[PDB]
Amino acid sequence: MHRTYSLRNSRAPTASQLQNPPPPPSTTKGRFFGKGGLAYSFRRSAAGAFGPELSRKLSQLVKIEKNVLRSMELTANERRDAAKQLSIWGLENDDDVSDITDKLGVLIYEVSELDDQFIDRYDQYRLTLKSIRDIEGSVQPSRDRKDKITDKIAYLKYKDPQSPKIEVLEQELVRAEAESLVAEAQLSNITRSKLRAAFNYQFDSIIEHSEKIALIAGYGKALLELLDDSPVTPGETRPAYDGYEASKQIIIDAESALNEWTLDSAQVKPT
Amino acid sequence: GSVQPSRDRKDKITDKIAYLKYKDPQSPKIEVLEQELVRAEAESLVAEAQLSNITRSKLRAAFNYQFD
Amino acid sequence: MHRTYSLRNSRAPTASQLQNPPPPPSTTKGRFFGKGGLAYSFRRSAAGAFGPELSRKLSQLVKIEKNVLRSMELTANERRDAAKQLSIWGLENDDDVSDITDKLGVLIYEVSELDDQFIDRYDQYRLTLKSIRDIEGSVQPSRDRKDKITDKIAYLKYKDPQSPKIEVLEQELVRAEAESLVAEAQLSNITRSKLRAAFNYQFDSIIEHSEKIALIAGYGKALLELLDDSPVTPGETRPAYDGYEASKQIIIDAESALNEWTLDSAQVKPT
Repeated sequence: MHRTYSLRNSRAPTASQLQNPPPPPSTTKGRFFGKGGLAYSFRRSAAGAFGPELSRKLSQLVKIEKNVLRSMELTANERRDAAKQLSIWGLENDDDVSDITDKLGVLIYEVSELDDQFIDRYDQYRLTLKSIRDIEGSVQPSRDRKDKITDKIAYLKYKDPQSPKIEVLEQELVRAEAESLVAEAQLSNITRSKLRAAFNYQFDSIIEHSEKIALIAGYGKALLELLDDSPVTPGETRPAYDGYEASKQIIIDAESALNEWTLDSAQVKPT
Repeated sequence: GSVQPSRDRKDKITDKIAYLKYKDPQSPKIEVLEQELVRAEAESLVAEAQLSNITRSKLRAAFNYQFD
Repeated sequence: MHRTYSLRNSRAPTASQLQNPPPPPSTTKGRFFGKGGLAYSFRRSAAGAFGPELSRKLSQLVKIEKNVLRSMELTANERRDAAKQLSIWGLENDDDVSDITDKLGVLIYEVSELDDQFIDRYDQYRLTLKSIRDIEGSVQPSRDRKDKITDKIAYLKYKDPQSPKIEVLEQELVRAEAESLVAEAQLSNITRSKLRAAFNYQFDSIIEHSEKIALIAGYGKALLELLDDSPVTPGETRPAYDGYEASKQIIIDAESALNEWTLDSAQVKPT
């Protein structure tokens, strides 16, 4: 988060924000529950009511992550349709305009397919989170039994300190305690391992997607440079278009670079 | 008789693990069930040890009292 | 109290009062019962009517202390809101003014959170007072029984000095007296211990809060020094503001000093 020490819900402008004023807030921000509907909210609340207490939060996280994946795939499909129909509109235009919008449509198609691949990786990470949820929520009943048996032992001791069940219940409490402390140890180990692996995978997918999208954007801007933005004076003829070969090579190079990209090929250097 | 259900749970869980492995060796429940089997086994072998100890002590004391 | 030997409800001016004339009395002193309402007064009176006689005063003290804590938390929340909305007003002003009022708002926010911490300590001290009230008010019925039994013994002796109940009642009076004198001894011991511990805790919290607030005030005055109070002549332009970094370091140092403060770090030296 970028907030400086102030009560303001506004952050100090960065270098990009200093370069130009930020655009006004989106006009599509309507008034609603802030999420669109209620069925997924009911699912989330059910995850927050019925599940075991100590696993309830992680089950809710898994459900919300599934919602995020659903929304991401839906918006990727919608972006694909938008690119297709944008190029459809650009078909009946100037030949230069038609070619430029067609190539932009292909680039957005690549962006959509890369989004789909990142979505598959994101679902793999979500499955890992589901696995850690499962193991930890199945290790919870050990401590549940420990708490129940210690409460029963306290109640029996208060009611009848000389009851014969005291010794056997004490052995059982010891046994659940040996079952439980070291189970906590194993749970911590597996939680650390699974969390580290899943988040490393997720961040590798994130950086790969970001770098591929950045390369696509750079190639698209270089190809936009090809577009002739010089206006033609009223009443004049249309100059001939000869950018088929240049955009031809540009899209060829974009595909070649996308094939060539590797995890080590990432040029992002954190400091 | 109260230490018996520990081995009962161990046998039930090992049967369930064998059945799950036969039905689906790649099922996600295999790992958690294996941890639970380990846990019941750590619960059970040393419980057998303690049971042997307490059985020896109680039997010796009771029979010494009876014979006296 | 600062009153000198005079009938005046006025005290000799101190060095601070000698430096400048005291401000006139507050204009918000309205006419009312002097406390605002009646429900808490009813609670206090109920504490002063229904409870055991010798514990009634301490129960009243606990109730009044709860009232004080309620008022303190309410005024801390109101001060927090005042700081927030003051900085809100200062948002639409000069950039120097905006920054200075924002940092002052953060400082008052720190004052409010320190007040909340002191309030928690004060409630711990109030709970200790409640504990001493409980033990002493539960030891009162021993002396109550002693007084009742001695009155009964006197009445029986007057009515029938040869009654057979005289001897058994005398043994019971002896027994309550052995129950009561040494109970007074134990009550004195526990009262001394609890009072000393609770008041030491309260005064430690008081001095910690005072020192932290004093450091905040000193840093705030040093930061007010940063403000450019030089007026600009009519019709002129606004000089550029460059105090972001200086206030940046000032608030950083204030936070560092607040972290560094310890009980032994207090620089107040009573003589």
